Amino acid sequence: AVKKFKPYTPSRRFMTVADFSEITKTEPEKSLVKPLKKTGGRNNQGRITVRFRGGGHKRLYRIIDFKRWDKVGIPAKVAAIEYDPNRSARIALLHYVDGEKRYIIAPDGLQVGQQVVAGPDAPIQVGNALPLRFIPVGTVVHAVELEPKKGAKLARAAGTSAQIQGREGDYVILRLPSGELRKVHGECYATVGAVGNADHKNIVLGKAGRSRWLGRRPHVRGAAMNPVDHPHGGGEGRAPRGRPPASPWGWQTKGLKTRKRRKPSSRFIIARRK
Amino acid sequence: MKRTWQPNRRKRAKTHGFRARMRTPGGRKVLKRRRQKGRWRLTPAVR
RNA sequence: UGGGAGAGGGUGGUGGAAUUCCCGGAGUAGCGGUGAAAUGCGCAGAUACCGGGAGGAACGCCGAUGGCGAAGGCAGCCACCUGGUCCACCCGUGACGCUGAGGCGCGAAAGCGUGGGGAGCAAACCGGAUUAGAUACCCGGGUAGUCCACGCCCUAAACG
RNA sequence: CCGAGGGUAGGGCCCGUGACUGGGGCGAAGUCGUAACAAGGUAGCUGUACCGGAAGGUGCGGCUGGA
RNA sequence: CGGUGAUUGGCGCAGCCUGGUAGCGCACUUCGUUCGGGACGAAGGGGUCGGAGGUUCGAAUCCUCUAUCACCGACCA
RNA sequence: UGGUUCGUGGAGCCAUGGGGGAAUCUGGGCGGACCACCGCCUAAGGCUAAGUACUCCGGGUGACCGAUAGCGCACCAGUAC
RNA sequence: GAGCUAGCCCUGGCCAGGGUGAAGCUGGGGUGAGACCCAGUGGAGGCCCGAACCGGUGGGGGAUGCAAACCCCUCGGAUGA
RNA sequence: GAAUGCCGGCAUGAGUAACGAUAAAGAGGGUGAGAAUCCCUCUCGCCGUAAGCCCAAGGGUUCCUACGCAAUGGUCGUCAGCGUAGGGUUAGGCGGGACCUAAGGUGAAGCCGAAAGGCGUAGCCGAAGGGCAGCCGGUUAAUAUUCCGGCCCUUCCCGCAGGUGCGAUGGGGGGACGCUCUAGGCUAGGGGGACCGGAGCCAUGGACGAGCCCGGCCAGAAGCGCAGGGUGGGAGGUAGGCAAAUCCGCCUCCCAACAAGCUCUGCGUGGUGGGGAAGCCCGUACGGGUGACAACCCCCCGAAGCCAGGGAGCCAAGAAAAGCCUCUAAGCACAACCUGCGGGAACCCGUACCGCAAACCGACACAGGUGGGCGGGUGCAAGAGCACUCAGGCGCGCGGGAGAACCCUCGCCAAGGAACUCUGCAAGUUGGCCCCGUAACUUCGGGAGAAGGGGUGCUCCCUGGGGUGAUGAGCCCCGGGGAGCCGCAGUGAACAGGCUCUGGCGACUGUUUACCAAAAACACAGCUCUCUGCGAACUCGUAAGAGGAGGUAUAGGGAGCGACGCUUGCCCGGUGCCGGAAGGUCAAGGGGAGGGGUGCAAGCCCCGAACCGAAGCCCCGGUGAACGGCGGCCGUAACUAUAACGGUCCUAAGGUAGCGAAAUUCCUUGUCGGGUAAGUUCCGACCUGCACGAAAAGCGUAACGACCGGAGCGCUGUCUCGGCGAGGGACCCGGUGAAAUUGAACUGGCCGUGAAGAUGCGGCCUACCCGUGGCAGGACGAAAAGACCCCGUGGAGCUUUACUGCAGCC
RNA sequence: CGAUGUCGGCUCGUCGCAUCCUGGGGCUGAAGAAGGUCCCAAGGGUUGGGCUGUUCGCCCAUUAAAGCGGCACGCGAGCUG
Ligand SMILES: [Mg+2]
Ligand SMILES: [Mg+2]
Ligand SMILES: [Mg+2]
Ligand SMILES: [Mg+2]
Ligand SMILES: [Mg+2]
Ligand SMILES: [Mg+2]
Ligand SMILES: [Mg+2]
Ligand SMILES: [Mg+2]
Ligand SMILES: [Mg+2]
Ligand SMILES: [Mg+2]
Ligand SMILES: [Mg+2]
Ligand SMILES: [Mg+2]
Ligand SMILES: [Mg+2]
Ligand SMILES: [Mg+2]
Ligand SMILES: [Mg+2]
Ligand SMILES: [Mg+2]
Ligand SMILES: [Mg+2]
Ligand SMILES: [Mg+2]
Ligand SMILES: [Mg+2]
Ligand SMILES: [Mg+2]
Ligand SMILES: [Mg+2]
Ligand SMILES: [Mg+2]
Ligand SMILES: [Mg+2]
Ligand SMILES: [Mg+2]
Ligand SMILES: [Mg+2]
Ligand SMILES: [Mg+2]
Ligand SMILES: [Mg+2]
Ligand SMILES: [Mg+2]
Ligand SMILES: [Mg+2]
Ligand SMILES: [Mg+2]
Ligand SMILES: [Mg+2]
Ligand SMILES: [Mg+2]
Ligand SMILES: [Mg+2]
Ligand SMILES: [Mg+2]
Ligand SMILES: [Mg+2]
Ligand SMILES: [Mg+2]
Ligand SMILES: [Mg+2]
Ligand SMILES: [Mg+2]
Ligand SMILES: [Mg+2]
Ligand SMILES: [Mg+2]
Ligand SMILES: [Mg+2]
Ligand SMILES: [Mg+2]
Ligand SMILES: [Mg+2]
Ligand SMILES: [Mg+2]
Ligand SMILES: [Mg+2]
Ligand SMILES: [Mg+2]
Ligand SMILES: [Mg+2]
Ligand SMILES: [Mg+2]
Ligand SMILES: [Mg+2]
Ligand SMILES: [Mg+2]
Ligand SMILES: [Mg+2]
Ligand SMILES: [Mg+2]
Ligand SMILES: [Mg+2]
Ligand SMILES: [Mg+2]
Ligand SMILES: [Mg+2]
Ligand SMILES: [Mg+2]
Ligand SMILES: [Mg+2]
Ligand SMILES: [Mg+2]
Ligand SMILES: [Mg+2]
Ligand SMILES: [Mg+2]
Ligand SMILES: [Mg+2]
Ligand SMILES: [Mg+2]
Ligand SMILES: [Mg+2]
Ligand SMILES: [Mg+2]
Ligand SMILES: [Mg+2]
Ligand SMILES: [Mg+2]
Ligand SMILES: [Mg+2]
Ligand SMILES: [Mg+2]
Ligand SMILES: [Mg+2]
Ligand SMILES: [Mg+2]
Ligand SMILES: [Mg+2]
Ligand SMILES: [Mg+2]
Ligand SMILES: [Mg+2]
Ligand SMILES: [Mg+2]
Ligand SMILES: [Mg+2]
Ligand SMILES: [Mg+2]
Ligand SMILES: [Mg+2]
Ligand SMILES: [Mg+2]
Ligand SMILES: [Mg+2]
Ligand SMILES: [Mg+2]
Ligand SMILES: [Mg+2]
Ligand SMILES: [Mg+2]
Ligand SMILES: [Mg+2]
Ligand SMILES: [Mg+2]
Ligand SMILES: [Mg+2]
Ligand SMILES: [Mg+2]
Ligand SMILES: [Mg+2]
Ligand SMILES: [Mg+2]
Ligand SMILES: [Mg+2]
Ligand SMILES: [Mg+2]
Ligand SMILES: [Mg+2]
Ligand SMILES: [Mg+2]
Ligand SMILES: [Mg+2]
Ligand SMILES: [Mg+2]
Ligand SMILES: [Mg+2]
Ligand SMILES: [Mg+2]
Ligand SMILES: [Mg+2]
Ligand SMILES: [Mg+2]
Ligand SMILES: [Mg+2]
Ligand SMILES: [Mg+2]
Ligand SMILES: [Mg+2]
Ligand SMILES: [Mg+2]
Ligand SMILES: [Mg+2]
Ligand SMILES: [Mg+2]
Ligand SMILES: [Mg+2]
Ligand SMILES: [Mg+2]
Ligand SMILES: [Mg+2]
Ligand SMILES: [Mg+2]
Ligand SMILES: [Mg+2]
Ligand SMILES: [Mg+2]
Ligand SMILES: [Mg+2]
Ligand SMILES: [Mg+2]
Ligand SMILES: [Mg+2]
Ligand SMILES: [Mg+2]
Ligand SMILES: [Mg+2]
Ligand SMILES: [Mg+2]
Ligand SMILES: [Mg+2]
Ligand SMILES: [Mg+2]
Ligand SMILES: [Mg+2]
Ligand SMILES: [Mg+2]
Ligand SMILES: [Mg+2]
Ligand SMILES: [Mg+2]
Ligand SMILES: [Mg+2]
Ligand SMILES: [Mg+2]
Ligand SMILES: [Mg+2]
Ligand SMILES: [Mg+2]
Ligand SMILES: [Mg+2]
Ligand SMILES: [Mg+2]
Ligand SMILES: [Mg+2]
Ligand SMILES: [Mg+2]
Ligand SMILES: [Mg+2]
Ligand SMILES: [Mg+2]
Ligand SMILES: [Mg+2]
Ligand SMILES: [Mg+2]
Ligand SMILES: [Mg+2]
Ligand SMILES: [Mg+2]
Ligand SMILES: [Mg+2]
Ligand SMILES: [Mg+2]
Ligand SMILES: [Mg+2]
Ligand SMILES: [Mg+2]
Ligand SMILES: [Mg+2]
Ligand SMILES: [Mg+2]
Ligand SMILES: [Mg+2]
Ligand SMILES: [Mg+2]
Ligand SMILES: [Mg+2]
Ligand SMILES: [Mg+2]
Ligand SMILES: [Mg+2]
Ligand SMILES: [Mg+2]
Ligand SMILES: [Mg+2]
Ligand SMILES: [Mg+2]
Ligand SMILES: [Mg+2]
Ligand SMILES: [Mg+2]
Ligand SMILES: [Mg+2]
Ligand SMILES: [Mg+2]
Ligand SMILES: [Mg+2]
Ligand SMILES: [Mg+2]
Ligand SMILES: [Mg+2]
Ligand SMILES: [Mg+2]
Ligand SMILES: [Mg+2]
Ligand SMILES: [Mg+2]
Ligand SMILES: [Mg+2]
Ligand SMILES: [Mg+2]
Ligand SMILES: [Mg+2]
Ligand SMILES: [Mg+2]
Ligand SMILES: [Mg+2]
Ligand SMILES: [Mg+2]
Ligand SMILES: [Mg+2]
Ligand SMILES: [Mg+2]
Ligand SMILES: [Mg+2]
Ligand SMILES: [Mg+2]
Ligand SMILES: [Mg+2]
Ligand SMILES: [Mg+2]
Ligand SMILES: [Mg+2]
Ligand SMILES: [Mg+2]
Ligand SMILES: [Mg+2]
Ligand SMILES: [Mg+2]
Ligand SMILES: [Mg+2]
Ligand SMILES: [Mg+2]
Ligand SMILES: [Mg+2]
Ligand SMILES: [Mg+2]
Ligand SMILES: [Mg+2]
Ligand SMILES: [Mg+2]
Ligand SMILES: [Mg+2]
Ligand SMILES: [Mg+2]
Ligand SMILES: [Mg+2]
Ligand SMILES: [Mg+2]
Ligand SMILES: [Mg+2]
Ligand SMILES: [Mg+2]
Ligand SMILES: [Mg+2]
Ligand SMILES: [Mg+2]
Ligand SMILES: [Mg+2]
Ligand SMILES: [Mg+2]
Ligand SMILES: [Mg+2]
Ligand SMILES: [Mg+2]
Ligand SMILES: [Mg+2]
Ligand SMILES: [Mg+2]
Ligand SMILES: [Mg+2]
Ligand SMILES: [Mg+2]
Repeated sequence: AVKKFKPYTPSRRFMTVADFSEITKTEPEKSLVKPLKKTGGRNNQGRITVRFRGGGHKRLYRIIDFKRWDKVGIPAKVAAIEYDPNRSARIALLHYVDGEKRYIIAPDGLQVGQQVVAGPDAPIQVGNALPLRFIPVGTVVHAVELEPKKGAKLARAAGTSAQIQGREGDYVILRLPSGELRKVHGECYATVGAVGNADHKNIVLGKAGRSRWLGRRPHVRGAAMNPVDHPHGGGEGRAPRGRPPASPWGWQTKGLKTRKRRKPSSRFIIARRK
Repeated sequence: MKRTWQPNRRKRAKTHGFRARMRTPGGRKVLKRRRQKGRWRLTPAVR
């Protein structure tokens, strides 16, 4: 539904801004923010650990219920659907009959004024939380825990979904949005529906500075470097890379797998991504 | 044009002062070298 | 007003056979393929058989000189939404009609843009045989594409 | 004031011409191949897309101007 | 001007370091097929091994030196 | 692996990081791989003056210096700068 | 040693004056409904001209300099990375 | 006696260059031993979005005053930011602390590390942010929102008086927030006045005039008045706000839906308090009195400031805690809290002076650099621009003459207009506003200020809109029409684009080598490959821990290409990477056949073959937007020429599309065509591509460019080809007065010679001694122990299939 | 090599002559005019442009002629770059 521009300057001919038609509420709930301490890439040593991060706009952290068994049995009314700047996705404000307000992350086609409930009891319609052992097979789902009682850690970016493909033992088999097949325990909660704002893929930033507003600094190719700094750098000309292509720290970057082989999670993974 | 010394009493005392030596084990030895030489000022003099 | 048929169109959903792939069992020295062969696959355990799983596309018998649509075209099943149409009753309007330069909408397949999907098939490409030579016909692989949503493209032996 | 006309500047149309280039036609009886007419030795034609010295080949769908 | 390689049937090439032999493909040619020609099929010929010298019993083949042949380099001002 | 003169050497001995893992005098370590004989010590707890090193400090002396020397400073010097 | 400089974090401030006139609205036209077309309104932009401010393009001067990077003319950006 | 030796001293250049912005000086009178330089007066010039005021940082006695000039001052000095001495900085309300938290720092708990130390929740520190109670005048030589005067507020603590369950560092609300554009009403500020108050003035031809000139304000409680900001009120139910709540949050019927009502600001008015020019008289340098019993009135423009937490739009979605209100908890309810009154208590530090500069950072009284606020008036369309100029501050701490060359910075020029040159380098042309009009091309926005033109001043007449005003005058902002006037010229000065055609590269704004390169390099949106299932991969770190991320495949990391359009062909033999429970090989370890050393023997101790032994390598496949690569020789067609075609050798395969004398072409100024009188460059083609070619991307592309090339128009001192003029130097006089350099010097030319480029040697020639202004041919001139070359078993930085190790990973 | 700044252009010249022109001459297959060749002769003169960084060279339009060289391939304490 995404919003396009006339070319009245350069870099509005390709600029693209998302549709904010699902958004009802244009300032966040004051009791559910806390300030986001920017890092700039820098760790507790003060050193850059992630290059080319820094800059850009200020942000208050919308604190989100990812662990949704606090409130089993207790339904909730969708007040409002909001911007989160910390996220690809949109967020849903839930007024509870219990009186508390929370942010869940908003699934697609949730609308406003909807009764929505966690639990095992917990009917299978969109927004609701269940353990995976009670959700029917073939249903798409999101906000999935990986181990139980540990917090929603899977399938929560915009437009994403996982999908139940089977049950086997106490574990169910999930189709992850990478394409991975994966044994996830049955008591892991998961929140049914795809996530949406699925037009997030089709945003075109248009100009350089729109990357700076997200805090994305310029990225330097190592071919534009000197060989102190990079394996690729140097060479009195342009150079075809010398060598099999490579990080600043030496390891190759076309093809080299670096999953730890002896990781015990690999006993739970059936099929690597596609 | 802009030169190197652009002074500040907050910067001078919090960097070079007495209490900022006596955190680090290096700067405790600075005062040891400066007791032993005979320094009239162990630390840089700030108002 | 009351009836009737139909693959007429759009949306959502669903069922089975079969191909491919994966897993497990069992099982051997060959399988594919051709006009004949070869490339190829195969004791690193293939073809063939049983059981389990995933995914995509097309829906056999019904079924044809059948039906529907203005044309392109339309085929498993279910519901919803919807168009055209045929008969009867002779009730109402009462000449309201026919055609139609422009315009406007529809328009197989191939193709293009964006995102998804990708089982089988297969332009380009790669082998192997034929041949004087093969950029082809035959064989073995194989990418776009064929599928979906949206927007373009506007063509034909779009033929009765 | 208007004013034939001259001048400046910029556009529109047409004609001749132009290194080189593309296809067209006609030529001596040249070279290469055999595409089509007979089931033309892979039925032909067709819109499209791709490929090949070349006619043309193949994919998709269509047609009976073949069975 | 330096270096290291090649010259072999009409044509494009193998044959050597393991010193004696000279072969393949196309071509040419006699025959056979078709009405004629091409493809096919059967049979055949085809060489100063660029030339000069020695190492030995013996050189296309080993070593010198010439003449063409591509080919690399000719750098720092 | 370190120490020893010992650099893997015939490498003992003395400490050890890792693995195995005893005994109490008929017990155990050592005498330069090892074995036999013959000998010497009694590990896995600790303390212990003197004799030894140095000179911020006081004193004595000099084939030491005498203001470019002697401490960087004879002088308000780790100062001015 | 980050009181210069490079990057980032927290908290504040500055950018005279003019132009261009996007989207979106309102009314009219249009259609079965639209798409769409006119005005008017509106005030977008790593938009334009150009002081502060940030730079340092070309030339001249300066060269034991006013200055261990300067001065004059000219010039780039100037709501944004 | 030498070490470009060390230290100190003194010379040479040399009375030389320079005396620090070309904003500018002259006179009269004082003081004085001594005046261009100090004081006073007059005249002149300069700044005036500053070169004028107020803060902050920094500096730390520089402030004021009296007495002084040895040294500092680029001259002088009686002066000073200098020497001696004395004085000067006054706060409950300004700033900071007995208030709060931010990044960050520290850090009991707790984790880690050979030691030192490294993390780290709460808490604490941490401020130009939040919070908080003072405005205006007058005095000092030097301080004031600080002292005095007037008016007005805040905390505490103790008392009475009246109300309520009081009550926490705990719960809740609030504080509380972005960018851009803005409405209404105010204020600061400014313009005008026939009105008011004023010492005075009619000059030189005219004017006693609604004449000229100066000034017509400030603060100020309550209560009014005007704008505006915040908020709903009752009833129940309640399982959430980590105990409890009447609070908050969530439901459910009722009343307004409004600012009606409550508060809270801002602004006018306000008891009253103060100020009050120009001119004249003066006694100081700085000020005082009168003018004045001062007036203290009316219109107009009007903010970026105030009401403020206003409104609307947009995406990039925009601090925390305390103060404040409310709610309860223990405890307490003879308390405690709230309101009013009264009395009392209110601590520590800073305050002066400079502050775009002679007091700060630059060794200097240095043309450099330095954050925030006010920054008046007129005219130019506007403006913080430009010119002049109030207030205010200055003439920049050497002068006087002269009128050479030469230099710098300006002004003008006959005829020519690029002939100059590497290049129109530089300078010139153009230049603002209003109005006609505007091409190829295009991504439909642009190109566009395209280009090229016309107008611009003043007077008079008629006339249409607005804002404030009551629909009206006046005051202000915009227009139209007609007639005329003057000059060479009307944005009459200053500020203010030269244009066009075409090609290369990069899409574009942007970034970069501070201090020789701003670019075609970097970055960029965008495309692709690859890794990563979360205690993720990757990164720093021994570790703990942290970034990633309080993110989750539409996300994060690495790499390449770098908008967009059409595209990205063939080779997987070698390298890399990915996938293969076979086999070959492979260490410790297992295993012990067999043999050995000693013992009288039980024994003790050594080697040691089969065989079982991982990763890796070998091996088997895949993989190009992974490393990379993409042929050679013969013959053939109705003239030659060429080769669509064929033969053969080789490869892993033999460069397809599209470009091509190119940022790529050696031969080469290839050969044609265009431009030109003439074109090694440019443009368009041909292809014989030494040595293009597809993501180290290929070919194009509108727009953009302080990038690079070619051409033309306009215009010019660039040139033919120079000339004149102006000012700051150069020259002379007075004051102060360096420098690199220097073996010593009594330092000519030619021809020779000499270590081969002679003032110094030989022969000859020439030449009295010493200076000044100039020019650079020599002194192999100066400066830097060549920076190009080589040497040294010199050193660093980088690379790899060099060697050997380490981290890291398996 | 404890430094002798390099190509080309500008400005300024100066010298040699083995002379481009002008001057004087001998031979000519010199009729005349104009040439050719050689000798004597430097006194003076030896243009402006297009291309290229160019020296050189090729063109354009002229000329009486469009001379060759040396001077650190003269000349950067004279300039450019
Ligand atoms: Mg909060
Ligand atoms: Mg920290
Ligand atoms: Mg730290
Ligand atoms: Mg980059
Ligand atoms: Mg580089
Ligand atoms: Mg580095
Ligand atoms: Mg580094
Ligand atoms: Mg490297
Ligand atoms: Mg290169
Ligand atoms: Mg290479
Ligand atoms: Mg490289
Ligand atoms: Mg600081
Ligand atoms: Mg009827
Ligand atoms: Mg009728
Ligand atoms: Mg179609
Ligand atoms: Mg299709
Ligand atoms: Mg498609
Ligand atoms: Mg995409
Ligand atoms: Mg197939
Ligand atoms: Mg096939
Ligand atoms: Mg038909
Ligand atoms: Mg005319
Ligand atoms: Mg045929
Ligand atoms: Mg056929
Ligand atoms: Mg084909
Ligand atoms: Mg077909
Ligand atoms: Mg060199
Ligand atoms: Mg070299
Ligand atoms: Mg040792
Ligand atoms: Mg040892
Ligand atoms: Mg050794
Ligand atoms: Mg041990
Ligand atoms: Mg032992
Ligand atoms: Mg022993
Ligand atoms: Mg012994
Ligand atoms: Mg012993
Ligand atoms: Mg003991
Ligand atoms: Mg001494
Ligand atoms: Mg002495
Ligand atoms: Mg000394
Ligand atoms: Mg800093
Ligand atoms: Mg900094
Ligand atoms: Mg503007
Ligand atoms: Mg509009
Ligand atoms: Mg705007
Ligand atoms: Mg802009
Ligand atoms: Mg600008
Ligand atoms: Mg300002
Ligand atoms: Mg600056
Ligand atoms: Mg810069
Ligand atoms: Mg400059
Ligand atoms: Mg500009
Ligand atoms: Mg610009
Ligand atoms: Mg000496
Ligand atoms: Mg000596
Ligand atoms: Mg002297
Ligand atoms: Mg002199
Ligand atoms: Mg002089
Ligand atoms: Mg002088
Ligand atoms: Mg001066
Ligand atoms: Mg002035
Ligand atoms: Mg201070
Ligand atoms: Mg100071
Ligand atoms: Mg003093
Ligand atoms: Mg003073
Ligand atoms: Mg005095
Ligand atoms: Mg003095
Ligand atoms: Mg003096
Ligand atoms: Mg005196
Ligand atoms: Mg004093
Ligand atoms: Mg205060
Ligand atoms: Mg405190
Ligand atoms: Mg106290
Ligand atoms: Mg605190
Ligand atoms: Mg710490
Ligand atoms: Mg902390
Ligand atoms: Mg504060
Ligand atoms: Mg504050
Ligand atoms: Mg005052
Ligand atoms: Mg004062
Ligand atoms: Mg004060
Ligand atoms: Mg209470
Ligand atoms: Mg609170
Ligand atoms: Mg006023
Ligand atoms: Mg007034
Ligand atoms: Mg007035
Ligand atoms: Mg009056
Ligand atoms: Mg008179
Ligand atoms: Mg006022
Ligand atoms: Mg008042
Ligand atoms: Mg509670
Ligand atoms: Mg209201
Ligand atoms: Mg009041
Ligand atoms: Mg007065
Ligand atoms: Mg607001
Ligand atoms: Mg606190
Ligand atoms: Mg106290
Ligand atoms: Mg003060
Ligand atoms: Mg200032
Ligand atoms: Mg300095
Ligand atoms: Mg001065
Ligand atoms: Mg000073
Ligand atoms: Mg200064
Ligand atoms: Mg100073
Ligand atoms: Mg400034
Ligand atoms: Mg103003
Ligand atoms: Mg002004
Ligand atoms: Mg004005
Ligand atoms: Mg005027
Ligand atoms: Mg203006
Ligand atoms: Mg202002
Ligand atoms: Mg100005
Ligand atoms: Mg004045
Ligand atoms: Mg004149
Ligand atoms: Mg002239
Ligand atoms: Mg003239
Ligand atoms: Mg002209
Ligand atoms: Mg010239
Ligand atoms: Mg020229
Ligand atoms: Mg040129
Ligand atoms: Mg040029
Ligand atoms: Mg210029
Ligand atoms: Mg002009
Ligand atoms: Mg045109
Ligand atoms: Mg153009
Ligand atoms: Mg336009
Ligand atoms: Mg114009
Ligand atoms: Mg143009
Ligand atoms: Mg006039
Ligand atoms: Mg008003
Ligand atoms: Mg102008
Ligand atoms: Mg161009
Ligand atoms: Mg070019
Ligand atoms: Mg660019
Ligand atoms: Mg730029
Ligand atoms: Mg630079
Ligand atoms: Mg530098
Ligand atoms: Mg630039
Ligand atoms: Mg530069
Ligand atoms: Mg792209
Ligand atoms: Mg590590
Ligand atoms: Mg985090
Ligand atoms: Mg990624
Ligand atoms: Mg990435
Ligand atoms: Mg690149
Ligand atoms: Mg190919
Ligand atoms: Mg390969
Ligand atoms: Mg490979
Ligand atoms: Mg392979
Ligand atoms: Mg492997
Ligand atoms: Mg192995
Ligand atoms: Mg072993
Ligand atoms: Mg063993
Ligand atoms: Mg063993
Ligand atoms: Mg290998
Ligand atoms: Mg050319
Ligand atoms: Mg030509
Ligand atoms: Mg030409
Ligand atoms: Mg060309
Ligand atoms: Mg070419
Ligand atoms: Mg090339
Ligand atoms: Mg290339
Ligand atoms: Mg490729
Ligand atoms: Mg490539
Ligand atoms: Mg490129
Ligand atoms: Mg190109
Ligand atoms: Mg295009
Ligand atoms: Mg272009
Ligand atoms: Mg391009
Ligand atoms: Mg540029
Ligand atoms: Mg001139
Ligand atoms: Mg002159
Ligand atoms: Mg003059
Ligand atoms: Mg003098
Ligand atoms: Mg003499
Ligand atoms: Mg000589
Ligand atoms: Mg002599
Ligand atoms: Mg002599
Ligand atoms: Mg002289
Ligand atoms: Mg000289
Ligand atoms: Mg040297
Ligand atoms: Mg060596
Ligand atoms: Mg070495
Ligand atoms: Mg040398
Ligand atoms: Mg020398
Ligand atoms: Mg020298
Ligand atoms: Mg002669
Ligand atoms: Mg003659
Ligand atoms: Mg003659
Ligand atoms: Mg004659
Ligand atoms: Mg002569
Ligand atoms: Mg030359
Ligand atoms: Mg000469
Ligand atoms: Mg020379
Ligand atoms: Mg030169
Ligand atoms: Mg010279
Ligand atoms: Mg010289
Ligand atoms: Mg240059």
